[PDB]
Amino acid sequence: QEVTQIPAALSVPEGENLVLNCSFTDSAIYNLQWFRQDPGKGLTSLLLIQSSQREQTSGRLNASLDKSSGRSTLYIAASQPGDSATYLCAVRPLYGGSYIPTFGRGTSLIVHPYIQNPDPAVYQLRDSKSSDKSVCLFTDFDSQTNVSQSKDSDVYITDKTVLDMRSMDFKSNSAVAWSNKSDFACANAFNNSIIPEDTFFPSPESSCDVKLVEKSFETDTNLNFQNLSVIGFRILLLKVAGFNLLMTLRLW
Amino acid sequence: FKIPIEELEDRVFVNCNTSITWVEGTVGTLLSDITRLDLGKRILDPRGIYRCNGTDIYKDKESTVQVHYRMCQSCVELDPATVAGIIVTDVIATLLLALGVFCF
Amino acid sequence: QTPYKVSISGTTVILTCPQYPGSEILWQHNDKNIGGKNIGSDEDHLSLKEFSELEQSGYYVCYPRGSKPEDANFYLYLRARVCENCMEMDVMSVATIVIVDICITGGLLLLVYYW
Amino acid sequence: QTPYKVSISGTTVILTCPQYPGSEILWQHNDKNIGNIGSDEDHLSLKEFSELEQSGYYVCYPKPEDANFYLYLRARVCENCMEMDVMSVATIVIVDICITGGLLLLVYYWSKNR
Amino acid sequence: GVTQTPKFQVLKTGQSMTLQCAQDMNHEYMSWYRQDPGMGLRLIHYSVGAGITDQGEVPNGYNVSRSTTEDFPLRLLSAAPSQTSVYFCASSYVGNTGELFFGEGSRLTVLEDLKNVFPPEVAVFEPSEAEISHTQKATLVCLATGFYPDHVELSWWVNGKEVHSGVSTDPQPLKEQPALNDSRYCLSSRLRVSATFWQNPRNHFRCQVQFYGLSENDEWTQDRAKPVTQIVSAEAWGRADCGFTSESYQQGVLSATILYEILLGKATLYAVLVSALVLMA
Amino acid sequence: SLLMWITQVIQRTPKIQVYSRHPLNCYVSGFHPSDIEVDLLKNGERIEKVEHSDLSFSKDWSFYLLYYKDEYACRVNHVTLSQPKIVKWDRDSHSMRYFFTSVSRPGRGEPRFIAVGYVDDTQFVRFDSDAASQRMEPRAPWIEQEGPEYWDGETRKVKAHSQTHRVDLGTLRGYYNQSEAGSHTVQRMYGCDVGSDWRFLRGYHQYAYDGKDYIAHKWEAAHVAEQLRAYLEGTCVEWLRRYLENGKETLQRTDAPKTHMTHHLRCWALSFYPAEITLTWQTELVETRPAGDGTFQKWAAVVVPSGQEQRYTCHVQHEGLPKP
Amino acid sequence: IKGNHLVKVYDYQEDGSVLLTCEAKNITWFKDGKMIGFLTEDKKKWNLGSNAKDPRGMYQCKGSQNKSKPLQVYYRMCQNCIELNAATISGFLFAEIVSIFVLAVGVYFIA
Amino acid sequence: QSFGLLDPKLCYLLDGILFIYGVILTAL
Amino acid sequence: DPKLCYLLDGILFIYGVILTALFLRVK
Ligand SMILES: *[C@@H]1O[C@H](CO)[C@@H](O[C@@H]2O[C@H](CO)[C@@H](O[C@@H]3O[C@H](CO)[C@@H](O)[C@H](O)[C@@H]3O)[C@H](O)[C@H]2NC(C)=O)[C@H](O)[C@H]1NC(C)=O
Ligand SMILES: CC(C)CCC[C@@H](C)[C@H]1CC[C@H]2[C@@H]3CC=C4C[C@@H](O)CC[C@]4(C)[C@H]3CC[C@]12C
Ligand SMILES: CC(C)CCC[C@@H](C)[C@H]1CC[C@H]2[C@@H]3CC=C4C[C@@H](O)CC[C@]4(C)[C@H]3CC[C@]12C
Ligand SMILES: *[C@@H]1O[C@H](CO)[C@@H](O)[C@H](O)[C@H]1NC(C)=O
Ligand SMILES: *[C@@H]1O[C@H](CO)[C@@H](O)[C@H](O)[C@H]1NC(C)=O
Ligand SMILES: *[C@@H]1O[C@H](CO)[C@@H](O)[C@H](O)[C@H]1NC(C)=O
Ligand SMILES: *[C@@H]1O[C@H](CO)[C@@H](O)[C@H](O)[C@H]1NC(C)=O
Ligand SMILES: *[C@@H]1O[C@H](CO)[C@@H](O)[C@H](O)[C@H]1NC(C)=O
Ligand SMILES: *[C@@H]1O[C@H](CO)[C@@H](O)[C@H](O)[C@H]1NC(C)=O
Ligand SMILES: *[C@@H]1O[C@H](CO)[C@@H](O)[C@H](O)[C@H]1NC(C)=O
Ligand SMILES: *[C@@H]1O[C@H](CO)[C@@H](O)[C@H](O)[C@H]1NC(C)=O
Repeated sequence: QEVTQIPAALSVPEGENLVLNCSFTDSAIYNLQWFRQDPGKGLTSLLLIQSSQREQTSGRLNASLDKSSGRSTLYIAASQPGDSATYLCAVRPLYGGSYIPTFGRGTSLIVHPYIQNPDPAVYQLRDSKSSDKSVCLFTDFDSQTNVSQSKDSDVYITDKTVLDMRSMDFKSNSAVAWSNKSDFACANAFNNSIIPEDTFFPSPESSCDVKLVEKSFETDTNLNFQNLSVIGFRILLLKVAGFNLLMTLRLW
Repeated sequence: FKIPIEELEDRVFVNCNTSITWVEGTVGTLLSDITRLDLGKRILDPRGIYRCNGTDIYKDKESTVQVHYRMCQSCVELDPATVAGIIVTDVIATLLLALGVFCF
Repeated sequence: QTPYKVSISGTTVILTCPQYPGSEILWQHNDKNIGGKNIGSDEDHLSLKEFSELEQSGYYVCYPRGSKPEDANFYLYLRARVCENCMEMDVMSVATIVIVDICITGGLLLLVYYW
Repeated sequence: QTPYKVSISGTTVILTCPQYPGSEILWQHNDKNIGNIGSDEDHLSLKEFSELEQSGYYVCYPKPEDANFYLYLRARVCENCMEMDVMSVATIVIVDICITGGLLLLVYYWSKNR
Repeated sequence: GVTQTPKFQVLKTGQSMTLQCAQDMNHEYMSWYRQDPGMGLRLIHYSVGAGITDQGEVPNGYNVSRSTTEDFPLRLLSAAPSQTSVYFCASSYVGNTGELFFGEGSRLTVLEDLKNVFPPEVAVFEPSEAEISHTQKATLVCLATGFYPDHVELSWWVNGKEVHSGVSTDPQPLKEQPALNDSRYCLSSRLRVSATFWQNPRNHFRCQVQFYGLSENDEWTQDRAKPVTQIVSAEAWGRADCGFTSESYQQGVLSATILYEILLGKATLYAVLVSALVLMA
Repeated sequence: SLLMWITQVIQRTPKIQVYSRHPLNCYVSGFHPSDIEVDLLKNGERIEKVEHSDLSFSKDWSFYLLYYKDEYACRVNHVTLSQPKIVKWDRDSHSMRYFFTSVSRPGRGEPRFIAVGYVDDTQFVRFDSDAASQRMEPRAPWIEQEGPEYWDGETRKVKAHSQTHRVDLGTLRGYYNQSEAGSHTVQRMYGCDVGSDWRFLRGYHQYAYDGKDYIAHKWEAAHVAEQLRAYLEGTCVEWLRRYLENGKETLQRTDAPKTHMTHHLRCWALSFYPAEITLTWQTELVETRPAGDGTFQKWAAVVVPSGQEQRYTCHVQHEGLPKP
Repeated sequence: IKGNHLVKVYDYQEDGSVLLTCEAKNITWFKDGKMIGFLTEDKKKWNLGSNAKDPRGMYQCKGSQNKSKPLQVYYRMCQNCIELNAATISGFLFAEIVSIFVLAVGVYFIA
Repeated sequence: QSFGLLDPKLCYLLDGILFIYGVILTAL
Repeated sequence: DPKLCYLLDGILFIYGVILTALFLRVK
């Protein structure tokens, strides 16, 4: 009749086992439901426990129900960053005719990724046309550091978010700060937030390597035909020049 | 038993729940996790046969997948009219050379 | 393991499935039956005419006939671009053609030289 | 029926609206009102054309929903760069032949005769 | 599954709007929930069989009606500013197992007036050269600012194909002027790509923002264009700006082509001489 | 107490009996589907206050209904009767069960649906879809001590049953490839039976399609077994003790039937409260018929040549009679 | 869509292909009002080859109704445009002068 | 790094012959 | 890359014509 979830707030490093608790006041029930919820995108069902079952299993997720004590516990093994969501516990009755479930308040869970090689840096993105805003990017910082809001209303500083490169299994943290401002320099944009001393403030001068650029070169078919026509024209010109030279020398 | 392969940013990856066994073909490279295989750049035409096991209900049944790519990075267009024109032009040039050396 | 056979020429694609002789073969592509006028089923071959990259790239499989589609465990993944009258010519081929052109010109020049 | 008439010179692009003669015309660009940009006497002149934000759907109307035509223009312009098809090749080689023969005759005459 | 429509909707106060819930697996239990931010998941009318409907905990201000076991309409006869919330349709069997099924949800916003709505402005910022030189990875940033309300979906596109990997989206937009009540939001998204892939001039990157605004039915009177539902995009080409690339090769080979045409023309012209001249000799 | 959680899923000729209860009732049995017309006749005119008890059926899926110088008659009309039949008149242990029937009316928006609850041989609840009450009406003399919330729960559960039966109506219509024009009926029966020491021994859950025994895959998956067994072994028996204790005055009262023998050889017994009775003649078996007050009567005969009716004896056996 | 205009363009692709998009039972394309393509149910997009050829023309699709409103497609890819910077004009002038110079010495000694 | 048959090794393949002719006349 | 091929062509051809002129000078 009343459902309470413990502890309504959870924040763990990646790869740590998780225990979540849901308790109900009335023990005469026939159901049990656990739902994930991302900030939007509705509810996704995770689990279903009957009145006849003590355990339920689904992949890396496990759950137990002790009806006599009126408790249910969910065990998450080897937490991944993809588990950051709110978890809801719901139950449905046995007598009454109403069939109306009683949802709990839910517990929010965040799992910070594990960065092998921290490398905090503050780059400055080049401004595009049709825009008067400047953008600085703070990236590749250790998951322990964490940013704050700006001291003034002109600088907008977003909150740090995780980013996943599937192509080469990279995990990173990012924050972006932008503004109109006349003197909005990335050297002092991150000034409410304490960031590591070894922060890489890249020099304003532009340095590049052409060897990296050569790696992205590739060919089309039309270019191939043009090159072939060039080689053929060179052959034809050589032939014509040869005959013409021989005749020229003949007149002598 | 569908062996899934992805095409992230101009590279082809073989994805599976378990280890990957290579049969004749492009070897590719293994990422940090053994379960995923990188087959190199898309336009380099990776061709080969790969094999993988199963999981859960699928455990155990083998599966093999043949990856074949044909990206025209070494092709040209030549309809019969164009090639005919090229050969006739070259042959008149060569007979021109012959007439020349005859005149000498 | 007997590999799948694929032939391509212009905008024509031929697929050969030598797992089982004596006909008894029919093809499935991205969970659709295919081969049962630009698509044809031959006793050991399938023929795709007017091939396209975008809509005709993916998985292809032989059952063979008399079995069920899910029984298969050997699949083909294919994507390929074609143009009207496109040939693969490698660099060595172009080198050889230039060399033989030079050689034949020199040969005729030598032939007329001692006329 | 009558198609859209374009004219590209350097960075400048000019369109035309053959339909709806006499009636005043307005233009659209990706279903938003448009009118560097100059519009008068049944034409649209885009100065300093840039490929990215000016390539797409255009319509000229005297509701543009049931307007009697649509154009999809995608063309980036190279300033001082001039397009050349086969007949441009013909003209340039032809003038080349003319000038080389004309300059050839003078040196022939100087070497010969005198 | 269970499908409910529409995904987003903006209502002037006093209008009427009927959300639709539908299913095909012939469930029997149907219900509507409204989820409030930081308050709870409260219940609205529920119906167990065709023709029978009962109240929940928030019945006032709502109609429901069930005549067909496949559909369930939830109608607001006179929308109120307090109706602003997110609605879910819960569908279930009776007695089979007890499993529930939820729809994707629908966002609603009720405004006193429709003047304050705006379409988003979208811009794309290219990666810095320093980041490429330091980590060999590039980061594009898309900004969607100055829109209201936040009925916005953001997406990335590469070569006409959607991208789902390497894309991070801010889950909460920022109010431009948080001090006071409603003000235009700002949203940011990031996309990271290996430096090799970005430095290819052929690759074309696009940021798309779909915005759900007024419909053609709603009257508009202001001088600015009526802010109807639309999609705003911003594009960028891959670019090296460092060394040799394909386009330089194309231009060079074509210039050489033209020069060889000129040269061959001259050579065959003078081949006319000493061949049409020695002939008469 | 109905089961809340509700897991989804030949023509018999009528037989007519006519009598007058005390020394006018027409009892029909073995007729299906329920589309019946029955009437009582011949005071030169029809009977005005014709009412019938609730529609139900025995273990054999077939129904049994009852209606209750001058000469009378009974007329019966059913699709199995090409001609409406007329019959003349001559004066000269414990168990709980729930029977649910739903009838498809082709064309009508709401198909017919009724539910009946029986203890021993007496009904205690009534619910009819076409009835204007639209609620589970008791109509019984020992159930009114309950509270209104009880009846609200019964109404809700019975409407759930109605919706389920409405659904599987079309479900089986699709299953057996039938048409919409035809009319079909679905029948369900469940219950549980206790003994002298008031504890569960047996339970029944049977389900038939239009009088064909169907089931007594989805279900297997649906984990129906444990919950159904718990309901049968659980809430029935507690509630059943409750109705038994609250219905003690009527339900168990043993009635001694009165016996008669006539020849003009018929041996007849009347007013035995439970249905179970036996008549022996040291032979045609007829079905037992009620008297309308809850007491029952039965009868059996032997036919003998003239003058030799004296050498047969009838013995009446019953749980409520000591010796035959 | 309501005001006809059923035909749309799908442009950005890995190759230079330009696609045209329009009942999935029979698709009849019209170029300048003449039959140019019959398309079956399986195939959906009408191809136009590489965009380097500057594909331009009238286009209209038809299914079961009275065709659709026309669409004019215009492209100008400067596959032939030349950046006439100082380097290229200097090279052209140098080539012209040296070619005519060798030509002139030849013809001079010929006479 | 996909040259295809745009490989610059092809170009000098022609220039190479212009080389050998050039060396024939030095021995004069 | 292609430019180097073209300038090498030009330089080597200039060398060739100079050598031919020399050979004709002492022919
Ligand atoms: C690799 O392992 C993963 C994780 O176990 C497998 O993904 C899951 O596979 C199961 C079947 O083994 C899917 O269950 C069924 O999928 C569909 C779609 O819902 C439907 O037939 C059923 O309703 C049922 O759910 C499950 O969806 C799927 N999960 C995901 C996230 O894809 C995967 O199949 C394994 N792959 C291989 C190649 O063995
Ligand atoms: C436009 C370009 C390709 C034309 C140049 C190619 C031909 C015509 C050139 C290249 C080399 C030239 C020769 C080089 C050297 C000499 C020796 C001189 O004492 C007389 C002219 C003569 C014999 C030249 C004749 C013209 C010639 C054969
Ligand atoms: C080489 C033979 C055939 C004729 C001799 C003429 C010489 C002077 C000509 C012929 C080919 C010419 C080159 C052809 C192509 C280009 C590319 C252009 O962007 C700059 C000039 C440049 C680099 C030319 C330089 C001059 C050149 C080498
Ligand atoms: C959850 O309940 C179990 C019951 O034994 C208890 O041991 C455990 O500590 C609880 N967990 C939390 C996080 O309260
Ligand atoms: C789930 O947890 C219970 C309690 O610890 C344990 O007994 C059970 O084995 C777990 N499930 C699996 C599949 O290991
Ligand atoms: C990160 O935030 C947490 C939460 O309060 C705080 O304890 C911690 O100090 C912050 N990180 C740093 C580096 O200060
Ligand atoms: C700065 O950009 C913001 C963004 O809207 C704008 O409000 C402001 O007027 C701009 N200009 C100045 C000079 O502040
Ligand atoms: C960040 O710089 C601003 C601008 O100079 C300054 O006010 C502020 O004090 C700096 N940060 C801290 C933590 O002092
Ligand atoms: C795959 O399964 C087979 C048995 O079916 C087993 O012999 C083999 O070792 C397995 N391979 C892996 C990599 O697990
Ligand atoms: C609900 O709608 C019905 C008709 O569908 C209408 O009569 C009724 O007034 C509405 N609700 C209330 C609470 O009035
Ligand atoms: C219509 O489709 C049929 C079946 O594919 C085909 O044979 C016929 O030629 C098509 N007709 C037209 C006019 O496209």
